[PDB]
Amino acid sequence: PAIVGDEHYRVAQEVIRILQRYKDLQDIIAILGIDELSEEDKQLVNRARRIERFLSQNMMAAEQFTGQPGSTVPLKETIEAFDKLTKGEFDHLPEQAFFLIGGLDDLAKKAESL
Amino acid sequence: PAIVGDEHYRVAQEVIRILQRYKDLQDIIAILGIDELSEEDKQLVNRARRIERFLSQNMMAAEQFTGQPGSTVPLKETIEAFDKLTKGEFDHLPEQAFFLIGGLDDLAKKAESL
Amino acid sequence: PAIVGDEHYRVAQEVIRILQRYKDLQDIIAILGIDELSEEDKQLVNRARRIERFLSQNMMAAEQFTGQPGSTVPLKETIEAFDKLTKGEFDHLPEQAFFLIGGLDDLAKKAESL
Amino acid sequence: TLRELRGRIRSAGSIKKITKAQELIATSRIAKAQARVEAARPYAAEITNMLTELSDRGLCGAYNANVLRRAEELFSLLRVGRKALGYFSFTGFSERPTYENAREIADTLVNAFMATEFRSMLSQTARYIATRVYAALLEAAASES
Amino acid sequence: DLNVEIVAVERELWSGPATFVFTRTTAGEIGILPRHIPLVAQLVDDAMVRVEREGEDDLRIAVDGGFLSVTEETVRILVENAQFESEIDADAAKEDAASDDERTAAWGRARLR
Amino acid sequence: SKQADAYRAISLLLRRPPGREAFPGDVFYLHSRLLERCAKLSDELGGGSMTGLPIIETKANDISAFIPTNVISITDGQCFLESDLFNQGVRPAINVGVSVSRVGGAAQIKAMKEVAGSLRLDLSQYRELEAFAAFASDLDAASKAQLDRGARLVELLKQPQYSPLAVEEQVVAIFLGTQGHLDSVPVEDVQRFESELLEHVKASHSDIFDGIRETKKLSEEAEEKLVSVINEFKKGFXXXXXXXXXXX
Repeated sequence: PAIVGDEHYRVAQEVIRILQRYKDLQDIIAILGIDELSEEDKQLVNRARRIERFLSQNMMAAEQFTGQPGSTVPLKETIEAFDKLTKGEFDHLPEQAFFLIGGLDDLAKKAESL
Repeated sequence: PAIVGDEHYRVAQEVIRILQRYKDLQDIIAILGIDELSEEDKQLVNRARRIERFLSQNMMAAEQFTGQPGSTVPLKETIEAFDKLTKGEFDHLPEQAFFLIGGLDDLAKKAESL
Repeated sequence: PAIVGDEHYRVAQEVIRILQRYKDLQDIIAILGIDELSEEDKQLVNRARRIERFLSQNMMAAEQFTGQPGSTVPLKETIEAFDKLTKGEFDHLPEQAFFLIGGLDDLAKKAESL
Repeated sequence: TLRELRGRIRSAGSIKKITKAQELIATSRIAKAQARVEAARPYAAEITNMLTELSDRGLCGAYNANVLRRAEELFSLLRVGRKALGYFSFTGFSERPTYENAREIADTLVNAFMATEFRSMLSQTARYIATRVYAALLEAAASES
Repeated sequence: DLNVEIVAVERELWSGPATFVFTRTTAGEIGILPRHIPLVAQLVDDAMVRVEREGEDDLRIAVDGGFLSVTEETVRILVENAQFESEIDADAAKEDAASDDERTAAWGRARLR
Repeated sequence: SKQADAYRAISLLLRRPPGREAFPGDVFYLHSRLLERCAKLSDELGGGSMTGLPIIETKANDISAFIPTNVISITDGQCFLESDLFNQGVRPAINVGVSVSRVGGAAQIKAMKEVAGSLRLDLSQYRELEAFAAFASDLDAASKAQLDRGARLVELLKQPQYSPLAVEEQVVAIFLGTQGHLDSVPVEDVQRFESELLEHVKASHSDIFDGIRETKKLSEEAEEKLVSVINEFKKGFXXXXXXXXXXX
């Protein structure tokens, strides 16, 4: 909290909490699935999966690999994005919308096409 | 049965049988739970858990650790106690009643407080 | 298909397909039976059982065991036999006719006696 | 460490048989469900001729999820079972239910007024009133298994 | 003759061609024989008799339900809870006459005996 | 296991190069020469015998270990004991699936060969079914009967310590279970039923035991005799748990 401020630290740890719980439930999800989990857990798993896919990003060096050009996301955009994801403002959007995107505008733009 | 008599041997093995079956079902209970087990198994698991917690006992040396003074349980008290547990005479009592107790009187005394 | 021709390969795999499906339905047949299976499956099970019993053969070494002398079946006889079984030309014949026989002539000869 | 891995093999190995068992137990209950519907259908047919002349257990995939989804959507647009009652809040119906089970609830529903479709094993889509309640219950019991 | 279908809500019992059938209804004691007018009638808590070409006429219970008849030679009987004498015995109906709702079902089972 | 460990110590002190699990090369050869000397001689050399019962101490039921695998490959079958089975109440705790006899029926009298010919098959089916047993009355009839039979067969195989039974007593006990004479009796009362039955046959019907000893087979007369003896005993037998049941 000293260097990178309280907000960044709060969001960073909150993201880790969600991803940690998701990893713990992997064993149960492997056999049974999402159905046997509780209402709260169901939502956490949904958010966790979307967070995992949002962490993916286009690389400037990887034009030959992917095809699309890379994207650079400022700190303010990053903090705000994961803030909205943790609160659950983008629960309506599909999983494919989060895959391989930089800014929040590109999420909404790809959401319409799908 | 030669040294310690038939009763002691019978109770000792019967306790081991219950705890063994409980350990076998740990893998199934971890995923599915208690719901999928049969009426008989449900009761065995309940008894097994209560037997595990009754085996716990206050130690005279461990006054600094626990807080409460230790308790010494004669052979006759021991045999009679596990006899009643296996038969299922203390099915009504809670799990916390069995935790860290010596005699049968102390079980019933703590049961009322809870 | 390169080393042994296309026909042999076709018949070999087709026999395996029938026996595989039969093995899959063992679990369902164990509880429910033949009744719940469809008209197609009923016939496949009938053929599968007959194929299993046709694969049995008299051994020259096993005169003391069985009683009857052994039989040697050429490649051409083998291919033609399983060809007719897969097509379902010997659907009328009983299950006992296929048990412990070499050539196709011996099948028909034993069929009359029963 | 082997100790951990050996225990996991034992765990998964045991669970496999449990899942495989409940798979084939559900395969039995579908046959009895359909057989019960075969008896119910011609009865309701004979009742309609006159009137014209005049889940508890889990481990059922997305059975409850699909039904509750359609329910929530229909209620929002326009305006029985422990699992369902639990969802709505935030029973003890047999696997092969008889009429005595759905007699009392049917009567009370009829008195109030006075005063999952089975397709395949994989595919399930979510006086006279008493028979309608029951006719649904069997089809629901089938869809569950 | 008419094809008399005794059906219960749980399962179909019988569908044999009987010569005639007798039972008590809310209106009266009706006797449905061949070439009868299309009629609708509710049944009361009482027994009924089914008479087949050969053999003795069996008698059966009907607590609730009705009775069907049409222009076509097809009699049908719908009962909520039917019982055939065979090996019932018990005579619980008499002891279950205390309760009024159970006396209803009892009165049906009692008259058959 | 300890003799192997002893030789390992000697070899390492003599500065012989170690191999797998710090054992010398000729640790297999050590056990080989020892066990092979156990044999059945020809008629020309008298026809004497020398049976061997070697023991190996596994660690966490590790059959795959070096020394176990060595001795397993030498001996003529193995009797694998399990901890889980022992604690669960199955004593002796012989795992049926893993344990084998390489000689087999050759080392059995005709009486035992007939009765315990398809005992192994029934129990192999039981273990396969066993999973379904918990879910009572959700199955058909055939599988239910196999589970009820199998469960009772397990109780017969259970045996108390320091109590060897004669061969004629064993065949009768197995014949009882396999034919389905214990199906009426509860599972928990099978052990006491067996004990009291043998006492009765020992006293009254010694001729049946004597017949098996001499002939080394169970006669059709003896079969019908046993059936009547069992039925009569069932009536007398007071069931410990709940009400009694003879036949249906």
